[PDB]
Amino acid sequence: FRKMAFPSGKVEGCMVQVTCGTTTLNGLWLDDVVYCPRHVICTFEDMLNPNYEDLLIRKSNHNFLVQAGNVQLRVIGHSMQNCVLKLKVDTANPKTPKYKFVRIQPGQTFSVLACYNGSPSGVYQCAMRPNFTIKGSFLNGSCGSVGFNIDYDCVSFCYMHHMELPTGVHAGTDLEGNFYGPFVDRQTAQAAGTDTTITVNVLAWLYAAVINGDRWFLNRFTTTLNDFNLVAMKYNYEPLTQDHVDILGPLSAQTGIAVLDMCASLKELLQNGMNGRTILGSALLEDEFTPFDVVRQCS
Amino acid sequence: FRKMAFPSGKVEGCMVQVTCGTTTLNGLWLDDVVYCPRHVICTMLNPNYEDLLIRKSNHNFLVQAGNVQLRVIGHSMQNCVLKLKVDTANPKTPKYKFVRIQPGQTFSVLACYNGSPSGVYQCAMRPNFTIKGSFLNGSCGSVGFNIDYDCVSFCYMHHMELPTGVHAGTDLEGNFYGPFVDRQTAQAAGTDTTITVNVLAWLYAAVINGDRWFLNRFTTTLNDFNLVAMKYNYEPLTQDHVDILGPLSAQTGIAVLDMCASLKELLQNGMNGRTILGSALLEDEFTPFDVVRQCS
Ligand SMILES: COc1cccc2[nH]c(C(=O)N[C@@H](CC(C)C)C(=O)N[C@@H](C[C@@H]3CCNC3=O)C(=O)COP(=O)(O)O)cc12
Ligand SMILES: COc1cccc2[nH]c(C(=O)N[C@@H](CC(C)C)C(=O)N[C@@H](C[C@@H]3CCNC3=O)C(=O)COP(=O)(O)O)cc12
Repeated sequence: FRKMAFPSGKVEGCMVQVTCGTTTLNGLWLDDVVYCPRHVICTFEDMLNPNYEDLLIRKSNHNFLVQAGNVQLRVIGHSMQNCVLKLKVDTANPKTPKYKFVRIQPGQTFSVLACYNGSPSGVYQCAMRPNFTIKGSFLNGSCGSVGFNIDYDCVSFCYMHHMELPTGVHAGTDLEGNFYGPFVDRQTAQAAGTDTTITVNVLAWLYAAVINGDRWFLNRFTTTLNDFNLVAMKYNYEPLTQDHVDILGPLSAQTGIAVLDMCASLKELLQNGMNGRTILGSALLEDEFTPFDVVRQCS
Repeated sequence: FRKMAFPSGKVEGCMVQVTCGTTTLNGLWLDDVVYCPRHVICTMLNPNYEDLLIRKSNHNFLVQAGNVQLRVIGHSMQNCVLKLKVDTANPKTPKYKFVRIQPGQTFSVLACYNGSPSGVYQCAMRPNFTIKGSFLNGSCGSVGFNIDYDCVSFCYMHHMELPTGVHAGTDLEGNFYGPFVDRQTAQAAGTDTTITVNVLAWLYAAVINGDRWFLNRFTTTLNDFNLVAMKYNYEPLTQDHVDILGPLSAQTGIAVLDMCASLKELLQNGMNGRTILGSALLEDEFTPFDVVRQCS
């Protein structure tokens, strides 16, 4: 059981380079529109307080250079949707997959395709933290990289990358250009709210560990939903809902460990620590696997 | 630092399925050859692969890209891989090479089932020539690779899950990594060791990021370090390992043998609760290339 990303080939065919003035970043080319962060239209004098509609009215179509590989695509239009710039081009992307734009919930996971100068560099799995950051791996020039999920040939795009907080975590928007979290596309040091641990995911991951032959953390005891939630809130864990209990159903069905039985195991791990033992190789409780992630991989 | 795979699209375009009788596995379609594990021809406790392949003709092999059949016009065996010549050159063939990697080297795995990609993740080849994968029935023939300047270097084809749950396989010339054989038998790997060259890379990563309390005023010979490292279940360093630490050594200004003396102190003295890049455990699945990848 490993942190597994989706195959990224359908996304790689959509990545292009967008340049305006001195600024270069990555864009997503679907059919005849290129999506990229709007701060590509920006110079130094506005980065503390850019009036984006005012900056965009002053740009022409020819101010935008879009490159797909060596080929240049001609911009025939432009518009802005929140923090995302939409550049209409005169060529459809023939590699456009079946796709949707989705806004994910905190605790859900997605694959990031890290790109630089329109060229894909790496792929890895991330979770939308409860404080709406993601713990990613992004360097200078990674803006416009996208995160996505795949099911039955449909790519659901959920994240476009915009910024790295002083603490090294990352922030961005959905593909309608709305930030996850309280962040803003201005050149300032921004702080996130206090993060918490994704409780339903830690439980899913404990179930994955039992599916893969590890049981040392289980115990004889059980707890009520509310008593577990009291202890979990004490340790800055998100609350566990009956919907989460339902969603864990299949995994408890497979292993024959009732959800509130596994909650008792987690409560002991939280109150006692792991004592140097490891679960699935980790010395830390892992919260970036969803129930679906576990099921889809283990079977 | 993340475990980060290479983008998989150039390899996705080369995955097909190969069926013999009712056994289906993954194959790799490059130009007009499809490579796959030879045990696709098996019905297994100790196959006579030479004798089994004599009873097989071109028309016993069903090669499909999706649901499109590619006609087999030739077949041969090279070690534990089957090579099927097909009548169509793969138009998505990337620039490619077959390479045999060394313990410690990392690569991306594209886990496939029935010729269809399922996921991608990074693996490290352990000193006992196993990898810590995520593979189910139907995954044999999935490949591992590195991508460098759009050239895909294929280094791994998947064959086997050991009783302990780790995995074993061949290079693309069909030679197993490790002492394993492609039989339906419980095989045990040798006792594993810590990948020293990669721990050193990780210490360099820490230094690059300002975390350098562990550096000291001593140095060591390679031989002295290796004899001590073996006593702590660490792999000995080779000349090639010292060479691939060069770029990180130059960037930090810390000599490789100086960094070996620093690690030697960590092994004999432990961590003392202090952390290195956030943890009390030393990480051994990032190569020097992985480190400069994620730092620059
Ligand atoms: C005083 O200000 C600060 C103080 C303290 C921390 C700070 N952090 C940021 C920030 O992150 N700012 C965004 C731009 C604003 C307009 C949203 C940015 O820099 N995004 C990067 C990706 C980033 C770059 C490194 N790792 C990434 O993930 C692009 O890729 C586009 O930038 P470039 O095209 O390369 O100029 C500003 C800032
Ligand atoms: C009694 O013997 C044993 C005892 C204890 C442990 C054992 N382990 C194996 C083994 O590994 N056997 C190979 C076949 C031989 C000929 C090499 C195999 O099963 N490979 C899988 C991938 C595997 C499947 C699950 N996870 C994987 O990694 C394929 O994919 C091809 O087989 P399939 O037709 O697709 O099922 C035999 C064995």
